[PDB]
Amino acid sequence: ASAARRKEQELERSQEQALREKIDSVLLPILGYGNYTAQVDIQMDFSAVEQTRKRFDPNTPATRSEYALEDYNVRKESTRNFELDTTISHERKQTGTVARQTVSVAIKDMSESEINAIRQVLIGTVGFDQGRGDLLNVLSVKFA
Amino acid sequence: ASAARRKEQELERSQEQALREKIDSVLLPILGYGNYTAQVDIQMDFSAVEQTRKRFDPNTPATRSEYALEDYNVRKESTRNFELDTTISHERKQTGTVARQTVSVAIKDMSESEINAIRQVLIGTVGFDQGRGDLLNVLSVKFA
Amino acid sequence: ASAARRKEQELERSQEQALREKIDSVLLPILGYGNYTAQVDIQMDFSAVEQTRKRFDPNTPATRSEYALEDYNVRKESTRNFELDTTISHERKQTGTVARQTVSVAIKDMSESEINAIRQVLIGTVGFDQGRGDLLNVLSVKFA
Amino acid sequence: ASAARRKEQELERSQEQALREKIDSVLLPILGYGNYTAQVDIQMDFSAVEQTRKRFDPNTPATRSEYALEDYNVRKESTRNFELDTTISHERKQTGTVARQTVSVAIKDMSESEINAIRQVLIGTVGFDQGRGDLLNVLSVKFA
Amino acid sequence: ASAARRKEQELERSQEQALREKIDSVLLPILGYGNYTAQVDIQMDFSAVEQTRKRFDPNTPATRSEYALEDYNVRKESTRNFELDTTISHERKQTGTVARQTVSVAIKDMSESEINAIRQVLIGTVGFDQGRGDLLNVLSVKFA
Amino acid sequence: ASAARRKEQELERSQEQALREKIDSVLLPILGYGNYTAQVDIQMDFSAVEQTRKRFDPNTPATRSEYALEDYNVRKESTRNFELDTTISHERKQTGTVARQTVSVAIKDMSESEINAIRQVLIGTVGFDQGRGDLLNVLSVKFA
Repeated sequence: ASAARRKEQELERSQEQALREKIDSVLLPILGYGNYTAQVDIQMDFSAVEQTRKRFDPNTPATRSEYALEDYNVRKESTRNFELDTTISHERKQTGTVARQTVSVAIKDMSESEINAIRQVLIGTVGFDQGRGDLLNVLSVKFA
Repeated sequence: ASAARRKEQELERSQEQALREKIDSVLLPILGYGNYTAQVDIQMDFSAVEQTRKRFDPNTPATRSEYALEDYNVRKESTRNFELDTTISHERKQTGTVARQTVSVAIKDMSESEINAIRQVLIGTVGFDQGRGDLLNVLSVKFA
Repeated sequence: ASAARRKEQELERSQEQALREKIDSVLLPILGYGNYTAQVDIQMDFSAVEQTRKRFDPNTPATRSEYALEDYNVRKESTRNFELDTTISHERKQTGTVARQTVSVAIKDMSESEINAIRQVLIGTVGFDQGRGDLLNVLSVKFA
Repeated sequence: ASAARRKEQELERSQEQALREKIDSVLLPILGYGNYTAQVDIQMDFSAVEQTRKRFDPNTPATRSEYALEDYNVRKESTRNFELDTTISHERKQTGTVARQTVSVAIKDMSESEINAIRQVLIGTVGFDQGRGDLLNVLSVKFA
Repeated sequence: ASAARRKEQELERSQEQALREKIDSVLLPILGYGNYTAQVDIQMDFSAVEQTRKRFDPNTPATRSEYALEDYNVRKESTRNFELDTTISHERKQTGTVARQTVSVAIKDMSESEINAIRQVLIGTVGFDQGRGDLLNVLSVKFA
Repeated sequence: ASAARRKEQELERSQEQALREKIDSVLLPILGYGNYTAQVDIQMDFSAVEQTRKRFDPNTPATRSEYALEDYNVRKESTRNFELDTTISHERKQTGTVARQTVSVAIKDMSESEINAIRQVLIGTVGFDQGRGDLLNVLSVKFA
């Protein structure tokens, strides 16, 4: 029960560790050893979702049987059968999708252009996405 | 029964410990050894939620059988059958989701800008989220 | 029967002990050894709640079969069948949720600002929440 | 039968003992050894309560089948079926809840402010609650 | 359960490693050792989708049986049967499709034409596709 | 499950390797050793598609039985049966079809005619096809 849950926790940590390497592999040759520091956080969910969809197309009907009666003298009778396009889809979702991610970078003292360029580099280095509400902050402060 | 519950408690502590490392890895090189102190708290729940949804689309009907009678002289009769889009979803929730989290940081004596910058760094260092009603306080006081 | 109940009691004590460490880890470097004292209390419940909800959506009906008769000369007849969205939820609550918590801190002799700042630090150190009717008091008295 | 009941008695005593330590851990460094005395009492109950609730929502009805007849010439007929939201809850109460608690403190000879402050400290030290009709008295008398 | 999931994670890393070789095999002979740095990220999904389609062609009907009655004096009666073209398709999707990919390249200090040419080379070196919302950034910054 | 999927990945790499030989076998004797560099990418899918078609020919009917009645005095009655051409097709698709492919070639420094001729040679050397949205870029840049 709770034995497996702890394992899940460890997995999250692993993800963070991976990120903590990648940012280390890019900022080190450009900024320098001891002139920067950063940390990351990854939050995920472990739900279990299944979906079954069964759709129809009402705009394309096909007739199979038809009966009509038009007895004037005004008796009018009609009986028709139809066949429709059916689509069935069954989907199972993954377990462990990343929900949110936060990255913070502090640089020892910079102009606006340099910070913007470093942020642009980190955009591809990390993979920031605005759809998931991700967070990425880069700034320069005085060390001590 | 109660033997497993205690384990859950330990898990919470582990989470706090993790945070107590991350804040230590960022504030130490910028502020300095012995010039800061902080503690965290994490509160979670261990419920068990299952959901089953079965939705329909009323705006897209598809006809299958149709019978009509229009006997004037004004007898009018109609009988129709319909087919609708059906969606079935089954979801199971996780056990151990984080509900609230509190972070407090005290700095030995600072200007407003420095405190704001440190708070901004901690925002990404911890992962503060306003949706869950999280709490983060950073301030400077005189030590003794 | 009563053998397990005693165990529950011990668990509560453990919680208090944890708090008695955290307040010790924050107030000690700022106030000093022998200049403060504090105690905490945690009260919980051990009920067992299960819930089953079965909800409907009346504003979105979907028709399945329809029969109508409009014989003028004013005979009017109608018979319709409907399909509705059904949601089923099954929830099981935890055992051992914290209900109330009280914290009291006495400081050896202070200005209002210092007490307010210490209270603000303790807010994040402990995790005071007004929703549960929690209690936190910090004051300064003359020792002997 | 009566063998277990005695055990329950012992449990109550344990509770009192715990309180007799906590008040000892707070009043001793501020008041001094031999300048105070206190005793506590805890009264509980050992009932066994089970509850089963089955609630409905009358303000949100959902129609399933409907038949109508409107034969003028004024024959009016209607027959409708409804579906309602159902909630089922099953609860089991704890055994050993604290009902009332009394605390009495006597201090060797004090001003009103000092007594008020000591009472405020004891409020958080013990956890006095007015909902349960708890009792807490602190006063100063001449010893002999 | 969770044992296989971790394997999936490793697979993603492998993909990135492959890319980290290819960019190394192209930029090295043109730019030079120690004058560039780059990192990549690949995000995928592990769903399980099955589809079943059953289509009809209403514009091409074929008659099988036909009955007609044209009794003048105006009794008109008709009854026809039809045969239609039926197409049945069953599809199963893959597991592990690439969703998004980010590439970032920094070059030590360049004119616009050189950067454009390097980007064009990397377009074929990596396989950037705008349909999936892929990201590729190449820029020049001052190293330190 | 995931053990076979990895194998699929390896297969893709093999394809690329093959291409990396063919371009090496053509450009080397014409351009020269160390005056060019190139890389390729191949993306495929591993779906599983089955199709069943059942077609009719409505323009060529064949009569089998016929009954007619032409009682004047104007009773007219007809009843005919038909036989139609039926075609049944069952198809199973391959697994591992190439979807897209990208080729990039950089030549050390050229006139437009030479680049056009090299592109024309590579067209047959690789097999560029515009139907699949393939990509082939050849350009000349200054090396370093």
